Amino acid sequence: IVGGEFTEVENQPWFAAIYQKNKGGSPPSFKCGGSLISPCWVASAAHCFIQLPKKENYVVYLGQSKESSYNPGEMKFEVEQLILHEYYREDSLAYHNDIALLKIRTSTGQCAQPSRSIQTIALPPRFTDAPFGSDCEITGFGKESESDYLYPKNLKMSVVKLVSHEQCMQPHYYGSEINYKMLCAADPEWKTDSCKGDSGGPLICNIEGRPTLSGIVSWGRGCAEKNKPGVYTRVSHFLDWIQSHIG
Amino acid sequence: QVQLQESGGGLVQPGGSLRLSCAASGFTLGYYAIGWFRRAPGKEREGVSCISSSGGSTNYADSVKGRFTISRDNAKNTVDLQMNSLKPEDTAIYYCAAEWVPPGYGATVQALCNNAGYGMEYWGKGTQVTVSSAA
Ligand SMILES: *C[C@@](*)(O)[C@H](CCCNC(N)=[NH2+])NC(=O)CNC(=O)[C@@H](N)CCC(=O)O
Repeated sequence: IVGGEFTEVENQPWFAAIYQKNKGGSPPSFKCGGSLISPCWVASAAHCFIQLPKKENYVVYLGQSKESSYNPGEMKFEVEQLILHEYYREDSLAYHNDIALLKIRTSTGQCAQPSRSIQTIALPPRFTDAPFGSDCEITGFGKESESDYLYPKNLKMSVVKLVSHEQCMQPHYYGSEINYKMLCAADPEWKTDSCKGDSGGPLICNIEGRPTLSGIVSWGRGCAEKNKPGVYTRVSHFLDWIQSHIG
Repeated sequence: QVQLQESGGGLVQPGGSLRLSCAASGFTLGYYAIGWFRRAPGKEREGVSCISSSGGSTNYADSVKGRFTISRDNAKNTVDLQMNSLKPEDTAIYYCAAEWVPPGYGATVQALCNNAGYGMEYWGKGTQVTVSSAA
């Protein structure tokens, strides 16, 4: 996340940190963000897993907070199912169907048990989005500049505004590389944005006064670049897909 | 190729002292938080004492406060547990366990230790500590 503030407990308790395992007793490497949509299910971006789409390579952590005491029995999860969208494609600049579902369980086989620091996030009604210009909040451990290589140490959150497709599909923006299964969002002052390492993390907009996973961090030319909003998987157009993989 | 191995087990008179050591091979133990857990013949596994990777945070079960002392050496790839004023109640199999604590949590290793060690990544096979008048 570029610009914005560092977060605490209960601020994004649906947030999931997704790590890739290293061989040997080497600690895993942070790979992507995610959102707890069900006690057993995390939604994230497919592009995060396309190189190594086997579930054994990942481990998910929940309830991150500076006031949360790490408990591996309840906060660490193996991935028992990793599902990428079957029509995920990489285009010239955009990703298509950039979404993935991770079924998680603890070492004793439980799903996520709610707490002050672990909550699910509600999905939008079908094809329903907050109006353009709405304030949504983004969250992650991604770079704090584009030009940086460093990932931050603690959880960050920021506020971006929804940008209409008409404005986003202007040629000096993204032109025809934005379709309606995507959602653009940016800082009107172009100083805050999500960046490398935020993919799969949430875009939380208020649907009728209720926090809602509207987007999943997917791509963008640069980070916080003028005329270049962050692009997000539009969750409202994937509800059937999602609920077809759960039930 | 990851291996954890405890050592130091034996039979000691009540009130006596005993030191355990956990050695690692195949990986760098210094990146890991380490917990000493024990299982008594009747009970289930409980956290005795834990220490964070840098050695800055420790936790002790109430049963052993002021009697047991955990420490570590990340140059020698070990974690020690000094046990003083031993009581018969301490008689158990003592396991060493290692877990990588991700960033973004509290500095404490309290929850790592209070929860009977469920979820800890790596385990040693354990060493026997027996406290009895038979010694
Ligand atoms: C994979 C996912 O974590 C990132 C998220 C980047 C968010 N984009 C913006 N504008 N906030 N998505 C990608 O890496 C997809 N590819 C790109 O964004 C590249 N055009 C830029 C690569 C880079 O800057 O690291």
